[PDB]
Amino acid sequence: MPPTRDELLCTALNFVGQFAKLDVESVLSFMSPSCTLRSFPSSLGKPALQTKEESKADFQGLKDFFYNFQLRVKDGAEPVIDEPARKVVLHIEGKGDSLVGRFETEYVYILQINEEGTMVEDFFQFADSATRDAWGKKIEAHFSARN
Amino acid sequence: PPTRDELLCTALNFVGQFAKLDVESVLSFMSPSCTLRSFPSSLGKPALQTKEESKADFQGLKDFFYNFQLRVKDGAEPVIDEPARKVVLHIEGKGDSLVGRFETEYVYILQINEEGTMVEDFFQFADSATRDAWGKKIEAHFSARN
Repeated sequence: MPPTRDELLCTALNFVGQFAKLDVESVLSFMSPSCTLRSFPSSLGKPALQTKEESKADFQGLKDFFYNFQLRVKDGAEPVIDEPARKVVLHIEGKGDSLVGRFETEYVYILQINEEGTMVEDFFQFADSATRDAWGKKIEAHFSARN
Repeated sequence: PPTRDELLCTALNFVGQFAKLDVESVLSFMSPSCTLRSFPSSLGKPALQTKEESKADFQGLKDFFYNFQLRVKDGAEPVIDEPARKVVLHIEGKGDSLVGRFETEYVYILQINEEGTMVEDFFQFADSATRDAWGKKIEAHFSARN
């Protein structure tokens, strides 16, 4: 039996809740081995697509640079669920206290769940590049100063 | 209720109106109650605005672009919540503008009315990367200005 609307939302929001653990592996453990990570908007030289293996560095950085961090569905933003496709669309806010101060960003996640309803097999994110890139610059200036 | 493909056709036709750069063709496929929700917050736009307030930004679009095209980005399957009458699309926008060649992209989430004919909620999440005076991203620092 295919996942129900409720089962799809459960797996998607369990995936989203793993980011706050800042432990690298809890997020990765909700991605199937063949999971495609897609990261938008497109930018020159940046790959749109990543393997699960390639994305582990990203979760390593979350751990290393944040005292705390949480992803949450924006209040009032009802999930959009394509039950046939096993897809959950979420308007997400990420907020945390980092090495270089407060970080508050947002995203659209589109999560495709596997047939079993247990893992994310396609992880689309559309990032708020203004805040992401600004924080990235602060991280670079911080490490450049530590030397 | 509106069908999957029925919601899809209405959504894609709404996206198709933007190239007209005439302000009114887009508004005419929105409902009088239709709201426009613009994200991310970093771009400084209201999280909520009226159809009337939005006519200003469509007039901006007309004045900014000589030509403009909105398309579903290649290979981006639409995401359709049939009971909610919502269509999620990954959109690319390209055109010749006052400051030159300009390209951007969005996620649209379009809620269609019960008749399956017009847009009742227009959610967009735009590319917020900083651009230089000619609309180019930092990675394009050395490319020709087109």
